[PDB]
Amino acid sequence: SLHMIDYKEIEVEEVVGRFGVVCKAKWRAKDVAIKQIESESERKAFIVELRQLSRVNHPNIVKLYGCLNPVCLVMEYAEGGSLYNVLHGAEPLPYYTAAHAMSWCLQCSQGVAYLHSMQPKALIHRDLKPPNLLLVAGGTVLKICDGSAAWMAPEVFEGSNYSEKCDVFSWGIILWEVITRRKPFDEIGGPAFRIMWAVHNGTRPPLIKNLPKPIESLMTRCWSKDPSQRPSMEEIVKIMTHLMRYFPGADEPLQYPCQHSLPPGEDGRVEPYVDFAEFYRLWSVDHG
Ligand SMILES: */C=C/C(=O)Nc1ccccc1Oc1nc(Nc2ccc(N3CCN(C)CC3)cc2)ncc1Cl
Repeated sequence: SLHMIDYKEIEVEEVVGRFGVVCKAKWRAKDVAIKQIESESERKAFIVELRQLSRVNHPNIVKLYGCLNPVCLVMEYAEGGSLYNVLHGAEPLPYYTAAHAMSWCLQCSQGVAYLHSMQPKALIHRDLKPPNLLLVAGGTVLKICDGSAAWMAPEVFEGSNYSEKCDVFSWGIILWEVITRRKPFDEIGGPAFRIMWAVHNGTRPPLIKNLPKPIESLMTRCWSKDPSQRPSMEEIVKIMTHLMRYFPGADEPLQYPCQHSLPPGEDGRVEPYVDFAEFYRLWSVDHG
């Protein structure tokens, strides 16, 4: 169910970054992101990617508009950049709230669950990380697309036959990342294998001061060593959906500046970046 575009319609603008190269473009009075081919050697790689980018259609997944000469791909241009850039990119960094953090994660679990539910075979993302999570609509709508050791389940680089529960591990790490606005395992550093060794040994990001026990529970379950003890994405979506009742305001665009500074990890427990005062407030009104 694809679409063809005269490569003469594509108004190739400038490059944006990088498999292949990605260039901002225009096409039918809209902004568009195109993914050129780098050499003949990548002909086959582009193929498998387009077999699944047609099957897939979901709000929280990058839309493929539709062309092939030279091998190209026509996708929607997320003006907001990567979530990684929002969290840790070049200053000025935008200010965001606890509701933004939860909405981003909710929207991500929604997109992954659609892939896990794909027929006939469940499509596994295998590389869930903020660099691959793009933002649109003032940074309020997250969308998925295609040094990952920080977000990698310990059974993946273990070579074991893995499943879709490795994305659940990634999601868990991402939830800790938007709440703390910290790069996971930035203290370890070194080459990737030094993080792989740490996570494989059981190391996890530190716990968050004054984190709601429901959120702490879900986060830790998602990054259990035993994949079968991690919840399904369907379960994550459900839980995140019902928690949003206590996180209003995910619709407000990111527009306010932020001079963000990072306290060191004093005593194995880190301070969150977002504020949960409004959550404990709304929660007590329903309970007590
Ligand atoms: C979809 C997976 C993926 O890898 N996306 C992606 C990552 C990095 C670069 C390009 C990519 O592609 C797309 N990019 C966009 N939109 C976009 C806008 C701006 C930026 N910049 C601006 C600032 N610099 C410093 C860094 C990032 C990146 C991306 N939209 C769609 C797609 Cl497919």
